[PDB]
Amino acid sequence: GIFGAIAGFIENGWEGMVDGWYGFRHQNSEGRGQAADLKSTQAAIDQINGKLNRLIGKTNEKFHQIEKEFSEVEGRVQDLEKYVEDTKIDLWSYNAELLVALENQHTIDLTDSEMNKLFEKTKKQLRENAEDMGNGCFKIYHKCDNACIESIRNETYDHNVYRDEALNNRFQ
Amino acid sequence: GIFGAIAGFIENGWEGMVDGWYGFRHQNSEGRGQAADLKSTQAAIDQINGKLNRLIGKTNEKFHQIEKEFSEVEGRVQDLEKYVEDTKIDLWSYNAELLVALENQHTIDLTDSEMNKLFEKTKKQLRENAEDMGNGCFKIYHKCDNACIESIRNETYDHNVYRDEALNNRFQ
Amino acid sequence: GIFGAIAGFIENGWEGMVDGWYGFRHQNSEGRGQAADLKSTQAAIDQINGKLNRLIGKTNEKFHQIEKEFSEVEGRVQDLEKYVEDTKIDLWSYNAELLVALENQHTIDLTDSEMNKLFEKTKKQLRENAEDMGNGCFKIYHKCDNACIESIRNETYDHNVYRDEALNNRFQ
Amino acid sequence: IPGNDNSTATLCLGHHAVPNGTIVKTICNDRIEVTNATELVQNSSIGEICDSPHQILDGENCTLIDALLGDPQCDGFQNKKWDLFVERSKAYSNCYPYDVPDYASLRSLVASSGTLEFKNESFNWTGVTQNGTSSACIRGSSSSFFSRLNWLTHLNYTYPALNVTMPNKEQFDKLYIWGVHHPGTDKDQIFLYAQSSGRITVSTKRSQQAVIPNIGSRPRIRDIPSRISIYWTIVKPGDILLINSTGNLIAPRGYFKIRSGKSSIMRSDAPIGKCKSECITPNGSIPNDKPFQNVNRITYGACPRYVKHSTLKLATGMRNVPEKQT
Amino acid sequence: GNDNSTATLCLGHHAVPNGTIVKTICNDRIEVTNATELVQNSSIGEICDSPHQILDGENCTLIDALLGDPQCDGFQNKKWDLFVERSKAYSNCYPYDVPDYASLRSLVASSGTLEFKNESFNWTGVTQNGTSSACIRGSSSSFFSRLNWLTHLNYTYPALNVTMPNKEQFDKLYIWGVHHPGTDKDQIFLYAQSSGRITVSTKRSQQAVIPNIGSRPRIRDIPSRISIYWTIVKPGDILLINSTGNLIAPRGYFKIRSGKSSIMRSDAPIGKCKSECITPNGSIPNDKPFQNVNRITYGACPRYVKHSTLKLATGMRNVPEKQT
Amino acid sequence: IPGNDNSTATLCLGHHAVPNGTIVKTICNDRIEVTNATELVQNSSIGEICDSPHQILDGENCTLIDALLGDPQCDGFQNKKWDLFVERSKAYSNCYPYDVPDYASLRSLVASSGTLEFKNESFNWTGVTQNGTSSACIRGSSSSFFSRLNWLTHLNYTYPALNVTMPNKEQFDKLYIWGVHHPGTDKDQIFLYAQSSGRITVSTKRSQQAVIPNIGSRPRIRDIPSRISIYWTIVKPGDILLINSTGNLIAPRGYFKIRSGKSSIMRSDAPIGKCKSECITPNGSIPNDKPFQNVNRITYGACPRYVKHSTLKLATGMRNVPEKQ
Ligand SMILES: *[C@@H]1O[C@H](CO)[C@@H](O[C@@H]2O[C@H](CO)[C@@H](O[C@@H]3O[C@H](CO)[C@@H](O)[C@H](O)[C@@H]3O)[C@H](O)[C@H]2NC(C)=O)[C@H](O)[C@H]1NC(C)=O
Ligand SMILES: *[C@@H]1O[C@H](CO)[C@@H](O[C@@H]2O[C@H](CO)[C@@H](O[C@@H]3O[C@H](CO)[C@@H](O)[C@H](O)[C@@H]3O)[C@H](O)[C@H]2NC(C)=O)[C@H](O)[C@H]1NC(C)=O
Ligand SMILES: *[C@@H]1O[C@H](CO)[C@@H](O[C@@H]2O[C@H](CO)[C@@H](O[C@@H]3O[C@H](CO)[C@@H](O)[C@H](O)[C@@H]3O)[C@H](O)[C@H]2NC(C)=O)[C@H](O)[C@H]1NC(C)=O
Ligand SMILES: *[C@@H]1O[C@H](CO)[C@@H](O[C@@H]2O[C@H](CO)[C@@H](O[C@@H]3O[C@H](CO)[C@@H](O)[C@H](O)[C@@H]3O)[C@H](O)[C@H]2NC(C)=O)[C@H](O)[C@H]1NC(C)=O
Ligand SMILES: *[C@@H]1O[C@H](CO)[C@@H](O[C@@H]2O[C@H](CO)[C@@H](O[C@@H]3O[C@H](CO)[C@@H](O)[C@H](O)[C@@H]3O)[C@H](O)[C@H]2NC(C)=O)[C@H](O)[C@H]1NC(C)=O
Ligand SMILES: *[C@@H]1O[C@H](CO)[C@@H](O[C@@H]2O[C@H](CO)[C@@H](O[C@@H]3O[C@H](CO)[C@@H](O)[C@H](O)[C@@H]3O)[C@H](O)[C@H]2NC(C)=O)[C@H](O)[C@H]1NC(C)=O
Ligand SMILES: *[C@@H]1O[C@H](CO)[C@@H](O[C@@H]2O[C@H](CO)[C@@H](O[C@@H]3O[C@H](CO)[C@@H](O)[C@H](O)[C@@H]3O)[C@H](O)[C@H]2NC(C)=O)[C@H](O)[C@H]1NC(C)=O
Ligand SMILES: *[C@@H]1O[C@H](CO)[C@@H](O[C@@H]2O[C@H](CO)[C@@H](O[C@@H]3O[C@H](CO)[C@@H](O)[C@H](O)[C@@H]3O)[C@H](O)[C@H]2NC(C)=O)[C@H](O)[C@H]1NC(C)=O
Ligand SMILES: *[C@@H]1O[C@H](CO)[C@@H](O[C@@H]2O[C@H](CO)[C@@H](O)[C@H](O)[C@H]2NC(C)=O)[C@H](O)[C@H]1NC(C)=O
Ligand SMILES: *[C@@H]1O[C@H](CO)[C@@H](O[C@@H]2O[C@H](CO)[C@@H](O)[C@H](O)[C@H]2NC(C)=O)[C@H](O)[C@H]1NC(C)=O
Ligand SMILES: *[C@@H]1O[C@H](CO)[C@@H](O[C@@H]2O[C@H](CO)[C@@H](O)[C@H](O)[C@H]2NC(C)=O)[C@H](O)[C@H]1NC(C)=O
Ligand SMILES: *[C@@H]1O[C@H](CO)[C@@H](O[C@@H]2O[C@H](CO)[C@@H](O)[C@H](O)[C@H]2NC(C)=O)[C@H](O)[C@H]1NC(C)=O
Ligand SMILES: *[C@@H]1O[C@H](CO)[C@@H](O)[C@H](O)[C@H]1NC(C)=O
Ligand SMILES: *[C@@H]1O[C@H](CO)[C@@H](O)[C@H](O)[C@H]1NC(C)=O
Ligand SMILES: *[C@@H]1O[C@H](CO)[C@@H](O)[C@H](O)[C@H]1NC(C)=O
Ligand SMILES: *[C@@H]1O[C@H](CO)[C@@H](O)[C@H](O)[C@H]1NC(C)=O
Ligand SMILES: *[C@@H]1O[C@H](CO)[C@@H](O)[C@H](O)[C@H]1NC(C)=O
Ligand SMILES: *[C@@H]1O[C@H](CO)[C@@H](O)[C@H](O)[C@H]1NC(C)=O
Ligand SMILES: *[C@@H]1O[C@H](CO)[C@@H](O)[C@H](O)[C@H]1NC(C)=O
Ligand SMILES: *[C@@H]1O[C@H](CO)[C@@H](O)[C@H](O)[C@H]1NC(C)=O
Ligand SMILES: *[C@@H]1O[C@H](CO)[C@@H](O)[C@H](O)[C@H]1NC(C)=O
Repeated sequence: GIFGAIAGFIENGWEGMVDGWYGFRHQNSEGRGQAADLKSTQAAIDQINGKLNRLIGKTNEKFHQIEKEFSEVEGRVQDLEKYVEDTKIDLWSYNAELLVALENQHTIDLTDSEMNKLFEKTKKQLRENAEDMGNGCFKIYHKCDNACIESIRNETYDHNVYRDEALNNRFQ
Repeated sequence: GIFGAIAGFIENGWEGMVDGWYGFRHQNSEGRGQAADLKSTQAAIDQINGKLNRLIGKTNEKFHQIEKEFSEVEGRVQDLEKYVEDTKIDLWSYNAELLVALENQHTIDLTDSEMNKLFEKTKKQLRENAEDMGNGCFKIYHKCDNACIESIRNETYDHNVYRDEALNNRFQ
Repeated sequence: GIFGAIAGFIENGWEGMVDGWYGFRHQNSEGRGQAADLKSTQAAIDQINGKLNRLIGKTNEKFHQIEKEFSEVEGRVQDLEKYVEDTKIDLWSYNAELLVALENQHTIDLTDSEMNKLFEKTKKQLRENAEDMGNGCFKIYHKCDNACIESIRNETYDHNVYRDEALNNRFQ
Repeated sequence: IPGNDNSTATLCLGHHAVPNGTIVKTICNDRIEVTNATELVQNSSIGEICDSPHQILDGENCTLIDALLGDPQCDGFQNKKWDLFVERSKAYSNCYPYDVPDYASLRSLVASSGTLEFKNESFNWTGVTQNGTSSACIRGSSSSFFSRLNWLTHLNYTYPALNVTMPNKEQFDKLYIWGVHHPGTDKDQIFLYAQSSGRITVSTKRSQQAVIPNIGSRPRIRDIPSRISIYWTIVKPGDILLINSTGNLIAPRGYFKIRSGKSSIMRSDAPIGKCKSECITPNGSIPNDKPFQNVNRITYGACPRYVKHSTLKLATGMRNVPEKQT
Repeated sequence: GNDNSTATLCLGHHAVPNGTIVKTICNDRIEVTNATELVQNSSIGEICDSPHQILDGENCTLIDALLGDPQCDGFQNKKWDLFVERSKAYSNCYPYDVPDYASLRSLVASSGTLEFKNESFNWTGVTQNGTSSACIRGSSSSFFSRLNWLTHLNYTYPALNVTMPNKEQFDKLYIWGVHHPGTDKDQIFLYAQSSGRITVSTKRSQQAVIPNIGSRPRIRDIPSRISIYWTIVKPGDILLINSTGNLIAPRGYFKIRSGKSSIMRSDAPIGKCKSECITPNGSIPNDKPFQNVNRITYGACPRYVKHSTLKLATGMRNVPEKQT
Repeated sequence: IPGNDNSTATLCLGHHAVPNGTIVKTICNDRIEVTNATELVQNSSIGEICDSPHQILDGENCTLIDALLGDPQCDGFQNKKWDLFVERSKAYSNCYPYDVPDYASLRSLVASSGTLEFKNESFNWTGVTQNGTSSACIRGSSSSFFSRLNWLTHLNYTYPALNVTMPNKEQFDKLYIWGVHHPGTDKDQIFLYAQSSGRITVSTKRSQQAVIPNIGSRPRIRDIPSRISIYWTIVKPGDILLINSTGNLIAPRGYFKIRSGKSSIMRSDAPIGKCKSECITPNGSIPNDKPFQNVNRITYGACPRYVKHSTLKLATGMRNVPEKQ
């Protein structure tokens, strides 16, 4: 949304992937080597658990309160006790609304930042050997046998050994 | 988060083009042309209508509030009704100041990211046939006319036909 | 949120900076000269100055309040006195803990985005004669002396003067 | 070849900008210029109170309590219903002075009923003079009393101890308004009741409302020394009402219907206009579309929340450059 | 077959077709891949008894158990953490009505104890253990177990001047009443005088009750009525009673101490589980930070809101399947 | 290496860092090191109340009601104006025992006025002997009574029916304080008033108060069993005050002027010192720069709102790198 990762960046979701939140999928002569990156996922699961721990498991200690239901009518004293409880409810009802609305907008922006980081960190490894083709997919312009996907996920890619062949094929 | 939009790649843009909030300005051989992107504007409009509809038209109905004006001094009861009167308004006044402060910041940051999203989407469609000037202008580096504008946006763009032109002009 | 996270992609900074919040470092035959900048301070200190302006210096005053401590027990009139006081404190405590959570998360994201904001600005100025080194550094591929680094801080740099010598060593 | 050399069109950008924008405050800064903004607080009133959605009963220099007791200047208020009762500041009573402990309590609960359906109830009244008349309280250019009360004096020269009751057999609860007379001197005590001492014990199956009629001299209002103290009792559909007297009793002529409703009461002096609006303030009726208000803190209906802040701008655009100053 | 130069790499995020609606600022109908409920809209239907002690109402009112009603004799010397009162409770004994019923109910509920010790007042010239035909215990007449009903001894009434000073380091509570006879003959038959006046005093505060004579609506073939008052005796003070006629003699004191005990009104039965929060609808789990079953609660309980539900997003934007 | 340096210039970026970190709680990553943080709650007090704004009036073994009735110990509070009356737990009354109905009403009404501008006015007392004297109370090493009250005693063996009027000719409110005597013995009442019965009525054109004394035996405090219940009336301008009573009337000496202002009442034990501050608490005084506090809920003046929290921190910087890998 904020980073524009939904409207035209990926353009679709994946339904068959239930073993991870972020993954790498590629197509070549070998096969579909789908794999997941648990390091970026650990940031999201640690954040959402910490937010819940501030909310769940927290109780407020209240023992004695004023009477709320009355079977007999009384003067201004009855009207004040009925009014003061309603003011507590309305303030707590509205504070509950912002305790839901604000964090829902926050968690949408935060998940797109992880997607934006994952998209941008691939560009850092491939300085000039990768350009997006308009649907969230990068073209590599050299061979990507099984050693490539191990380097990308582990962030151990070295561009020096693949520099000469990639630039030669793309230009001339 | 601002992203350096107003003080960066704008440089005191024109006040005109009242058709849309965002658009493109070009100066080709024939002359000048303007075109407002209606899709990006409608995305921000739905956000504002979502914010307004939360507050407007959703008032709460109250009937028999307590007396809030006394022409004569009274004892313990008057000091209690006046106090709950004062502390209720102070909570809402701080609540109202807190409400409009976050929404205005959220509105400004979202609109800045919308211009960044259009900035990103344009440069994704151009692999190496573009070069940013640094103030909101894109160097085309190839021949272009009015046939560009209809093709660049509405899912009918081809980049391979104009690829050969930029290699000769940019590096020589 | 997060943005570059100032950890990972970039690393530990310099602890000796006592005259600024941001700086630059260059490597050449002259030295390792480092200095701060006042350009980013104007967009930075205005946030903190505006943050404490609404809190410090603006306080609602009170003149008369209800009695909150009782040395003797009474009936329903005393129980309502303690009930309205507990509700007032608890709501203010809930707003105070939530407000410092929202402001600090907003403050962290902005100062993390400021480093990311300037990273794109340097990349836009250095169009094709410089490449990202990956570890939070810019690779220049050509000589850039002390007169050269002045144009970077002035945000006015010409690429045509050094385009020829940088391009030949970039591809080789 | 006008210098373009067929190189670039530069594909530059733009934005919407207004040179007369508004100032909107936020977390980061309180002096940010925005292209367009709107106000969430309505600080204006039409000066008139409208009554299209809710039925409003004009005070006409009559408050609620004297309408409940029936002063001769409030004769038109018999058997009328309201959704909101307005009271004028210039209200006055032209009859005998009435006092009541917890005056705001009876004012609040009668207003919440929202009706004045009063039904006359038969009683015995044997050996006691009924239909009391009084000179200073004039109705129709003639001596009279409150419409909903009945001043009881002695018959001949005897005042038998009244032991009367009136069971309730209906579903709706009954509301009674009965007063106790406090004569100025002991001469008035003998002349009107032929008995020096007296006391009233009124009891139901759930509550007792006994009161002693203390005698004394008060400052004169319209040249009388006496005062009247009003008390109210409410009878459930199960139990009954019992009245015992030995002097200084002003028994009611019936019962008042009480029911839950949306009615209320407020003090105002603005005139009544003709429009459609769900909110009523003592200043006047205001539109309720805005979420916040600062017109007044007294509300009825769907009025917005009262905020101390005067202006609350909400941004509807983007940041605007100062223009031609860079 | 695919060429080696046609290598591509794509990125994305997972999605589930079973999306749920989550209300937020942007739109009220945005689908999220997963969400959890933040409010508790359901209850078990009964009150568990394990973290706190709950004393069953058993068709008894708290004031009735305080005075010692014959139908409610099983509540003697019992302590509670949360008293419950049944909505169908009724009493068939001497009719009573107190000034400030909400006051006397609340203060004894705060202490939560009914510890009692017998004090021997110095009575003389009067009779004790006064009984009435309205209340039946063991096929015989009786009265409240904690109030001593005073009648006449011979055709005389002594000038009472009796006191009971306190020297212990805790606060007492003397439940003393006043009796309102129905007829003047009953006034003569019980005290043999025209009228009576009662005044009690401590070092700090004093009370004075003037009983009234008159007919009242008949309840169980008796028109008499009793009104019960109370007083608090601090250490170092003294309670002095001077009265003649219509006096209800207290039989002792009720211990008062600060605590977490309270009172609630419900009709649900009891249960056995580890839940802590108690509502009249029943016990509810505390994992939800909000609840809407009722605004009346006891113990560690979440806040009350009027909203039906509150959905919080725990995932990214959920794109539903492909375009088709 | 000078050889490699010829065409390998580098430009890196970094941010400010500090070796000592501060933990700031927020919605995500509650244990995060922050370069610089500012406190939001002030929990430290000097322990003495500052005097430099509006003057505070010390208790000095005296309370507000005792200063109102004119106790011999409270003679220093005659027509003294304040904006904050402070009370002490060591204050006690030894002149004569008294009790009032609705103590919170009269305590707040006098404290809200904050003025004791007493103005003695003439009356028409006939047939009675004023200025009652009790040996229990000592004023200036001599037996006396309350300075602002009149304990009416009989003349010869006759007590007339008092009917006194008191019109108002000025446009401000007046507070009249009248009490009723409750003797402890039947012999005492017949000796002082020569009448077993007794009834006191005070009436205005808006409200009336009427009470009767309750004769009976009461516990002795400082060799006296009798009591006086204190009652107060408010007379609006244009109203006529009428008092009709037969015995046991504690006649007022005058009236107390009532003003509307910021005067209130507090109870504490902190001493008074010479210092400058705007907020006053029972525990002392604190600066009002911070918008939150946790020291005490009862406050007077410009004070921050009470918060049930140990401390609150606000991050004023970026996340700190853990340093050295
Ligand atoms: C107790 O004292 C009060 C206050 O003085 C007495 O009230 C006053 O009574 C006199 C005699 O009736 C009133 O004077 C009369 O007033 C009107 C004027 O139009 C008229 O009827 C007569 O010409 C005569 O002047 C006087 O107004 C009244 N004072 C007030 C303030 O109303 C009261 O009578 C005394 N009580 C007893 C039992 O005597
Ligand atoms: C409640 O109603 C009963 C109805 O019986 C009242 O009892 C009656 O009260 C009157 C006085 O109000 C008694 O009369 C008195 O009797 C003797 C002998 O004559 C003497 O003390 C007096 O001279 C006077 O006449 C009467 O006997 C008594 N009973 C009956 C059967 O009539 C009772 O007073 C009422 N209570 C109140 C507060 O009004
Ligand atoms: C959507 O997210 C929620 C949490 O926000 C998931 O609910 C949680 O799901 C886990 C799955 O392991 C539950 O743990 C298991 O629950 C039961 C009962 O204890 C039992 O099978 C296991 O012992 C284990 O603990 C967990 O209780 C549950 N949390 C709550 C609060 O219900 C939910 O599964 C997610 N939805 C999907 C479709 O993944
Ligand atoms: C003053 O009026 C009250 C209210 O009417 C009288 O109380 C009523 O007295 C009658 C006669 O004693 C009672 O009727 C009796 O009730 C029972 C029914 O089991 C039984 O003893 C007799 O068969 C007879 O019907 C009646 O219940 C009672 N209460 C009511 C509410 O009517 C009172 O007697 C009157 N006082 C005087 C002094 O006349
Ligand atoms: C407080 O207690 C005292 C006693 O300590 C009570 O005084 C007593 O009052 C009664 C009348 O209520 C007196 O009886 C009368 O005495 C004389 C004897 O010549 C005569 O007038 C009558 O024939 C009658 O018998 C009694 O003597 C008196 N006691 C003493 C010791 O003086 C007082 O009434 C009590 N007050 C209350 C409110 O209970
Ligand atoms: C952490 O940041 C805070 C601000 O959030 C720094 O507080 C700074 O403290 C100084 C010294 O008190 C302030 O200087 C002030 O200047 C004038 C003239 O003297 C006057 O208003 C005060 O007397 C005071 O001296 C300064 O404004 C304030 N803020 C800033 C932004 O510098 C604090 O020093 C920082 N901590 C560290 C360890 O750097
Ligand atoms: C009702 O009983 C109470 C409690 O016993 C009586 O109060 C007590 O009255 C006696 C009267 O002799 C007081 O004793 C005297 O005290 C002082 C001590 O300095 C002195 O004047 C005498 O030497 C004598 O000892 C006693 O202090 C007092 N006790 C209390 C706690 O106040 C009360 O008098 C009785 N009332 C009636 C009407 O009989
Ligand atoms: C209110 O004040 C009036 C006077 O302003 C009081 O009325 C008067 O009361 C006295 C007794 O206190 C009466 O005197 C008695 O009159 C007859 C005939 O002589 C007889 O019973 C006695 O021998 C005695 O003298 C007097 O007549 C009466 N009226 C007047 C006009 O003076 C009234 O008592 C006061 N009320 C209260 C509650 O204080
Ligand atoms: C600022 O924007 C608001 C809406 O956010 C505009 O107000 C609308 O004006 C149109 C007519 O032009 C009406 O139909 C709408 O009902 C208005 N909406 C609201 C919420 O009032 C307003 O005109 C804009 N102002 C400027 C100066 O451009
Ligand atoms: C609405 O009426 C209220 C009073 O009910 C006005 O508030 C007062 O206005 C007067 C002047 O008319 C000021 O002296 C007071 O200070 C105001 N406030 C209070 C609390 O009394 C209010 O101005 C009226 N509003 C409009 C829009 O006319
Ligand atoms: C929880 O209990 C409350 C209190 O009894 C219920 O609220 C009442 O429900 C009855 C059902 O007949 C309605 O007639 C009333 O109008 C409700 N309100 C009041 C104030 O009495 C509530 O429904 C119960 N909730 C659940 C989930 O069982
Ligand atoms: C302020 O003074 C009071 C009174 O001496 C201190 O007393 C505490 O009062 C609270 C309730 O208000 C109790 O829970 C504590 O047990 C009391 N004692 C202590 C030692 O805290 C109070 O501490 C003082 N507050 C400060 C911040 O110093
Ligand atoms: C520009 O750079 C020069 C050095 O080349 C420096 O002295 C100057 O301060 C910079 N800024 C401006 C605004 O000239
Ligand atoms: C008071 O109201 C009555 C009844 O409507 C009316 O006749 C009378 O003129 C009003 N009085 C004034 C002074 O307006
Ligand atoms: C009214 O009371 C008298 C006297 O007690 C009695 O005779 C008569 O029957 C009563 N009348 C009615 C209608 O109740
Ligand atoms: C009226 O009272 C007089 C008093 O003298 C008495 O003689 C007469 O009989 C009474 N008449 C009636 C009808 O009660
Ligand atoms: C009232 O409670 C008692 C004690 O448990 C029981 O014996 C009796 O049956 C109950 N009464 C009714 C009507 O349920
Ligand atoms: C009880 O009081 C009497 C006098 O009424 C006295 O003689 C007796 O000693 C007292 N008894 C006790 C146990 O104090
Ligand atoms: C704070 O910094 C000092 C100075 O570098 C260092 O010695 C000390 O260990 C640091 N404290 C902590 C807790 O790391
Ligand atoms: C007091 O009032 C009486 C009323 O008879 C009058 O004669 C007398 O002069 C008055 N005294 C004073 C001092 O005003
Ligand atoms: C005092 O009263 C007595 C009562 O007998 C009377 O004889 C005497 O004259 C009175 N004295 C004076 C001075 O009024």
